[PDB]
Amino acid sequence: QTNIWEENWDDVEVDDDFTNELKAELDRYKRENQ
Amino acid sequence: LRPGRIDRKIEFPPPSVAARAEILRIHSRKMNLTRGINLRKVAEKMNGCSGADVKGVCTEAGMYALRERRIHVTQEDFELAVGKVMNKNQET
Amino acid sequence: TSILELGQLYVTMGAKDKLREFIPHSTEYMMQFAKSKTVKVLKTLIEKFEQVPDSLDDQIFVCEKSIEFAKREKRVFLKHSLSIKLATLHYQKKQYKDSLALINDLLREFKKLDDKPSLVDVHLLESKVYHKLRNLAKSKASLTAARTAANSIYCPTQTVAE
Amino acid sequence: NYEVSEKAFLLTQSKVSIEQRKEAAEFVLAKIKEEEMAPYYKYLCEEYLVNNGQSDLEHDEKSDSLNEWIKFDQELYNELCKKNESKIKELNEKIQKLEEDDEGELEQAQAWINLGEYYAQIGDKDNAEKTLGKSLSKAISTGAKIDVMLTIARLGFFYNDQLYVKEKLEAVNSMIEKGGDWERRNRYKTYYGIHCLAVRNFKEAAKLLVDSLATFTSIELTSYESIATYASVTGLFTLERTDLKSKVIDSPELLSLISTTAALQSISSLTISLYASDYASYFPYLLETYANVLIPCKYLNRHADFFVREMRRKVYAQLLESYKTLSLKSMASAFGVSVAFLDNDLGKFIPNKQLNCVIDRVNGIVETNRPDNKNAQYHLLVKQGDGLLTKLQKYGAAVR
Repeated sequence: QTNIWEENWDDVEVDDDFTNELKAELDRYKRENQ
Repeated sequence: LRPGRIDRKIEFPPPSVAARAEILRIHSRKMNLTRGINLRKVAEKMNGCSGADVKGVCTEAGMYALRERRIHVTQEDFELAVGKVMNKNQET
Repeated sequence: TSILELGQLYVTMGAKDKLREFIPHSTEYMMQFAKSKTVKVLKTLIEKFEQVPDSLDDQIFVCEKSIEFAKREKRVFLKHSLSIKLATLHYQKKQYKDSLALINDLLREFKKLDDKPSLVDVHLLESKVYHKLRNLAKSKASLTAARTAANSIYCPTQTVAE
Repeated sequence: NYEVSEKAFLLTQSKVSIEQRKEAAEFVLAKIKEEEMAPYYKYLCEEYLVNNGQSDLEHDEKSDSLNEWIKFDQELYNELCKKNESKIKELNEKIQKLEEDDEGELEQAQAWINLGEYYAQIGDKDNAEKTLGKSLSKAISTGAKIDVMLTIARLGFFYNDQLYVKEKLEAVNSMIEKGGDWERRNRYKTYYGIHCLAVRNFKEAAKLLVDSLATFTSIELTSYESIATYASVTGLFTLERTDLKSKVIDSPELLSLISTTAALQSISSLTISLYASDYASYFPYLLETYANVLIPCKYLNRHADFFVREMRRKVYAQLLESYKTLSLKSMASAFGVSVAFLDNDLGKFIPNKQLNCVIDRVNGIVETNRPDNKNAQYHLLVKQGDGLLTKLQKYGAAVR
């Protein structure tokens, strides 16, 4: 996997930010629903 | 001057812009500066100035630049410092 | 002397806009008399357009005129004072871009390429510029460079107050 | 090189907009006309290749490519080869005359540097180095060594490369510690604040990157907003309330560029908006920052989620430190978001443990934890010696 990344924790995971933004819409949109 | 007291009788000139410009380029060298600086012009500004008075310019250009919030120093400060040291060269 | 008043009456008319474009000629027409007359009066007129308040344009527009109509004549001379106002216009316009770039010219101009007394003034403005920029040491710098070199000169009691 | 490498990056990142694609190679498509960029623009057209970088007159032309601007012509090369050879031939005998006349020391190295810088324009990662070496071979000035910095910086950062350059950056700055007197430390810390910004900087040169400005920038290796942007965000996303609200609270630096680029609008902007201790406002501001900041810029994208959830987490520290007793409901519910989903990644901070947060799903309530005598102080103690003890075991592991 490449050479030198920022390394650990580990790569953790991904597909969150947008998933969040999706909900950052939705949550807020839900809060807009609110 | 009778030799054995001073054997080799030697006289130190000139100096001039060039001496100072170098002396300037020496003193301004130490201080962090701003590129595009022409020291000859600065020393061309220099008249009736000397190698220790050259320090004055670099101090004043530094005085300027440190007052410019600059550990660098532009060229203008020096030529400004010249006249300002040319002040004290001519003043008192 | 009318175009002073009548100018403000021109302004009162908006014939300021007449007189705007006449100021290029009032330049010439005071240049028809004298330059020191002109430079004194020319500014004053547009200054009087600043009073009886003007859009920044007719100021800038006609300021920019006499600034260049300095240049067009022979004049490099205190079109920067005009430009001080223009930068001040820019400062009123809050274009510190326009101010400072001009100011820095105004500086380099007033840096003994032009008047050290006006150099104090532009600092003060530039300070304000900086201060409106909230560039504070800068505002300070200029202001001190104003105020310190203000001790070198005399400044308008206004400026002193300022 | 700069825009090159970025408009490389930009389109090589093209995801959001065809313009992310478009705008990038747009210039490049002209910039390859500007400079004979092919030899890397060659591989640069293999760079974003096998995604949308798949449309080229030389490498690959594919429909799944949304970028056709990753196209060539051999004219580019002929032009290039001409340009190159022209450039080459020019300096050739010139440098050879610099050799012939024994002409200049750096002046010899001069047309070398010229020889080299072509490769920057060219996108040749080769002779320029050797040229630089043979420039540096002719280098009697740390200013020519400065040019090594430039060169190596133009080397790596033409690809936004990594270590050797950084290593060189060390090596080149290692020689004389001067740092271009006041400056090249800038370039050092600048590029260093980019080097280490691969992908990290995180605490490290983020400060440094924040620190000196604008005392250089490079053109071909960087703009000034660049560092400002970059310096901010990491140092921002990393450094302290205090620090930030000491520094990015604002700087005349900032005050200058604030919204000047809109190329921010967010970074500490929406973060001090966060640092205003918002809940919801900042919750978009993130991705609002993100896609406006992170995806946009080389490391800013490449690191990705390092940022994402920490400030997400972070505020909760505030939110905690406010409340011993906080209802997560009052948080997650009364903050008008997904309770659970918020809570989930928030719960994903339980194992990341940076929560002192003592938190409910059911009653939806948050509590704290505290260092006390444990701290890490009387806490960490265990391991620290242990590792030593290991090394001490290692110590005795020598014997003979």
